[PDB]
Amino acid sequence: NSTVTRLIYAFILLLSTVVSYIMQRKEMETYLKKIVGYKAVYRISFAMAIFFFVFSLLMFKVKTSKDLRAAVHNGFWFFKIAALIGIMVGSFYIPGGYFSSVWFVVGMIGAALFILIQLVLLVDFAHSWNESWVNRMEEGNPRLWYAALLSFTSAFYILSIICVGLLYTYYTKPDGCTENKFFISINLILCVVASIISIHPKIQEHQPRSGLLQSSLITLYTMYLTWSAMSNEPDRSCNDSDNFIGLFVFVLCLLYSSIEKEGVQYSYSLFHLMLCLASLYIMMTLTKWPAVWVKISSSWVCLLLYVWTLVAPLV
Amino acid sequence: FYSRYSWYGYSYGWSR
Repeated sequence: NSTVTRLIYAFILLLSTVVSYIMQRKEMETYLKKIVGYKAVYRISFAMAIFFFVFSLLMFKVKTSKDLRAAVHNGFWFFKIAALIGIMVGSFYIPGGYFSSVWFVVGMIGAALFILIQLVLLVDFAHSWNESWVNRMEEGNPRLWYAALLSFTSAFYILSIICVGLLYTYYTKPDGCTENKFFISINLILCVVASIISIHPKIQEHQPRSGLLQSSLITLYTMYLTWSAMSNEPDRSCNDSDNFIGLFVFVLCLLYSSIEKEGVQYSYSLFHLMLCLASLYIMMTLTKWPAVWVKISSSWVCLLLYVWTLVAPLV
Repeated sequence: FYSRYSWYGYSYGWSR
């Protein structure tokens, strides 16, 4: 029931997302002008955030399924969609201009928080994957599973190295763009440490199922984040598929995260709040130095989270 | 059992 409802909400969220994306097409521009695509997407995202936030607050402190709030959580879909459409229509009725920039800042904030929570989910996913795979290797034919892990981890490292080489070739030059070099080098050194720190005998003694596979996954994600970071730099002299890949990891993370009378198996309110932050992130992704700072800070906090998740239990 | 400090982590399958 919990998983089914979470998947329902994820599916409707993705439906709203694809709606927003299709509005942006130049074909739809003439129809909208009868009341461009960027403004329509802004309105849709604002409606998404507003209604998701109000449901989140409504489901605050859900204690039991007998409470009508949980029953609504399990149903009343017609009412949900009606509220969605109603707020969507109201979204346009707000005047634009400065409020647009206010919502732009709000969306930056939400995207930052969402990338934080998404990386938390990603590290949890990698830990679980590694644990299950190593257990299976221990039980059955050790050699086959071992070769599997080795191959996948080495392939992920290979992809990381080759993409970093592409970054060297394209986004950096000896005559300038020293900031790009600095970002590349700092990310490389931190991720290399994250790899090395996975091999500390004390760490393994405190984290029996830690391994290189999750380290490689985190490194690759970080390199992707870096590529997106300079991808959005307005300066073409220094500077789409990155955005599509971001949406793909969005879908993956949301699906995995989605994957009663006595107590709630999960915080419904915090679930709705994460959905809202996801909507805000979608807004931003569909669209200057501040963005670069946001992305690099996201990379830094990601690697900080990795170090924390590896060390804190020892503390 | 004889666990070890292998790449994938802490286990004894290779030396069970």
